[PDB]
Amino acid sequence: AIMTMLADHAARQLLDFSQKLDINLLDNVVNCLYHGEGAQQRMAQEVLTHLKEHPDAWTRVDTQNMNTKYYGLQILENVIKTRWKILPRNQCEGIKKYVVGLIIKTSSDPTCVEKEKVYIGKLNMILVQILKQEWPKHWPTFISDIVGASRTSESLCQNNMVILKLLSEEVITQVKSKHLKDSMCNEFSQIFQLCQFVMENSQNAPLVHATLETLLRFLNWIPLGYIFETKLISTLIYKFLNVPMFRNVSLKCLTEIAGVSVSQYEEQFVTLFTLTMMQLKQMLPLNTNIRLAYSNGKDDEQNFIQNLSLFLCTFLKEHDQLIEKRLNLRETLMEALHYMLLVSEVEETEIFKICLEYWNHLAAELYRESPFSTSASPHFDVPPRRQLYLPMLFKVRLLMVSRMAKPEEVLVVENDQGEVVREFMKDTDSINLYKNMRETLVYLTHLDYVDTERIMTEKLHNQVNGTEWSWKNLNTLCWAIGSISGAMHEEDEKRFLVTVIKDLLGLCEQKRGKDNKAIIASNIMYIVGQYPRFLRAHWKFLKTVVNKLFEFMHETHDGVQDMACDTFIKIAQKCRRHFVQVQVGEVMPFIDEILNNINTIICDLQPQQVHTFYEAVGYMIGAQTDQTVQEHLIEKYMLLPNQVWDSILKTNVRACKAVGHPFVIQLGRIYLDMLNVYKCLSENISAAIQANMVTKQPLIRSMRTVKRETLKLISGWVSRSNDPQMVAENFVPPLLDAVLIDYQRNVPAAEVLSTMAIIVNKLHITAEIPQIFDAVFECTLNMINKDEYPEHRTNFFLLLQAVNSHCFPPTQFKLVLDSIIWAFKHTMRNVADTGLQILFTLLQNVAQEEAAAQSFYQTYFCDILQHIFSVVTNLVEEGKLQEYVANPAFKEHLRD
Repeated sequence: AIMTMLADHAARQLLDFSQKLDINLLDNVVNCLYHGEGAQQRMAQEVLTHLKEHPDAWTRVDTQNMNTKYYGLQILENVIKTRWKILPRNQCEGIKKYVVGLIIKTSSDPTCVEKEKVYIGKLNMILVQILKQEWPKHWPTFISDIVGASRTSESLCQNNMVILKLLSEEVITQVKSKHLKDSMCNEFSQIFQLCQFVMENSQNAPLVHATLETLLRFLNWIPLGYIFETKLISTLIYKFLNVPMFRNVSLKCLTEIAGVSVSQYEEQFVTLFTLTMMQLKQMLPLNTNIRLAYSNGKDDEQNFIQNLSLFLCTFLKEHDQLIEKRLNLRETLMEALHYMLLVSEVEETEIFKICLEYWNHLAAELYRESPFSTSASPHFDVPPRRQLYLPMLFKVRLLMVSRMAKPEEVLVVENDQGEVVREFMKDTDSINLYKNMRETLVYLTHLDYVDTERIMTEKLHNQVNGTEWSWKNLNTLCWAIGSISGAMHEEDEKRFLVTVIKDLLGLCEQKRGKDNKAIIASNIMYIVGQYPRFLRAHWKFLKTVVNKLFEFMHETHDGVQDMACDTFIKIAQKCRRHFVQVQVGEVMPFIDEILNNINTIICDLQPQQVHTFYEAVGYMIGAQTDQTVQEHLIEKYMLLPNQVWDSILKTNVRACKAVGHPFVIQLGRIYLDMLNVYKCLSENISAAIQANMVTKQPLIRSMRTVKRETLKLISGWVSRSNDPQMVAENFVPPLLDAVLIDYQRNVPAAEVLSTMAIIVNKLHITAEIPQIFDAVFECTLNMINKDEYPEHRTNFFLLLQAVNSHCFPPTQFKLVLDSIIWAFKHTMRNVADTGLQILFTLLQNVAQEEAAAQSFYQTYFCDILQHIFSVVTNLVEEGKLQEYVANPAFKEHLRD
């Protein structure tokens, strides 16, 4: 292992001696690749060599040559970003000239193509990294320079097309970009002219591909005169559309042309459409099934189709009106529409959203034209716009129904082998797919609910029959109905919906096994959830449904019950008014029936699934008034868990936030005991520390948790209450002795402050200020104004904020203001902006009164200005400073 030392000592000396040798450099970079230890040691050596300085790199390139090319290019590229601002502009521009020269040299060589242009690519990247920082205020002529230098050779020009592409990659706002266009237009016209030359004169395919690429990218910015006033359109139509080599890069261009807003040019757009169709019908046959061809379609073959959709969407969205207008064009537009409908059948994530993007718009427009549905047979005046697309609308309804995605609501998914199970690989992409299809289908359903009804009914009969019955085949349909929620009118919606429900129940009756039952239950649940307006119309129907839910929460197959609880909440939320009352069909209230059958239902559910259930029931019972009756019902509701408390609290506060304000009937009977025992626990803790780090003990935390959960409960009820009159006079007074004195009696080591901050918004807090801002103020700043305690900082400032804003001894006030100013000096946002608001309302309070209008000016006003002065970066002028300070428009003046 002696040679290792020699090799190690060899490399270190050559770097600091300013004399570089090529062969020795070559040996090492190969050694690292072909050795184990060599890799690590030589890499460390490489960062060590890179740290020094560049000077050797360029002359290393000047004089193996490809690996060290990657190396030296790493050197240069890295040193550039670092010292581009440090170095003088002329020297770095010298390095730039060196880069340009190297580029021209190596691109002008034929062997570069045999070198496969990796070195060319990296070199280009260097040029990019330089150009990125240089361009704005160093090279105003760069454009014209490359344009000029591309007029001699092929390799040069095409490599400069690559450069222009990369420049388009390294070049926010509408207006500023429009100023960009107007400022750069003069320099753009040349860039268009070059490509204009190459497209008409060249023979080289690899050059032309890059040319149409870069012209595609730059098209958006190049002036309109060079586009529609020339033969560029016709040129792209006849010459570069037919040829396969360009078939998928040409289309894009045309798409980009369609996206231009018609101003002075109208006809040329019609010509564009007519000719694009004329050539597309030849390129692709009308009879051809797009889906199958796309399936067997190669990597290149797909881009043509995706671009077909992209083009058709992009053009129609802008000028479909212009095409409609003429009578001749009407047929061609029908044909093109047929094409798009065909392309809309490709089973792929991207293309679907691409053509859907059209479908949406289409439905939208002719819906905003005529909101009313066409016919109901159970006389002209047909909407003009509708008339045109008329025999092509029903196809979209037939299509949209059968193809929509899984809702965010349901949790049922089939695996490729055919297994049913819930899964949540959930990205908002598919969800937005869902919602967009939903909106579209509603737009289309508003055009004729009759056709929609028939379309769904037919497939439903085919499903009851069993013909072509697969879980997916029903899933799609049910999801489709669940998106029609509120499309048809009441009297029709009933008549249509009842059939769907009955046949659905029958379909659940026929199907056997858990594999079917899970799917059917899922579909039926979602399809029920979306129709509260129907269920509130018919009582016994709703009864049947909710009973089917309760019966479905007895299911063993995972995912189903968890969904059924969600559906239950979704029904409770909107049908809260139909549950309590005694209905015409049933003598006993449904809630009353539930409260005694709950024990058998909730045994199969998960605990988390039970909490939601309790919240739902609470939302049901919280709807009734009827004076004492609902209170009695609440008593019955909570009588089971609450009874064992007198002779856990988490579920209690769950029910508290769930039911709402009318929690007083249960809150009151257990209220005083809480204070009575809390008064003892507080003394337990305080005496525990007084005779001893006890806060670290488990028992003390366990005793303080009670103290917290007691306060948070009052926080909840008061936050959700609507009777300040009762709160302020009844529940508020029993806090002075039990809570306020507790903070004083308890040790600093052992949520009390942040809780009382809320009631200020609700209630009457002024008369308690001397009691509140006493024990928990001056003796607490010793814990929070010393620098510490991330919890307390999100509490006190809020209380001070509310108290200072809602209703406006000195020793207790100074320390307040000093705290306000202390707020925006932090690094935490929630402890900073608070003081901004508090101070903003502070100066806006004492300035509106009569008595203390000058006591805040002379004593504090000029003494506060000095503090805010350091955090920045009308009272003196109005006679309610210019020397003391020096010794929207106002914001821009200070920031500048």
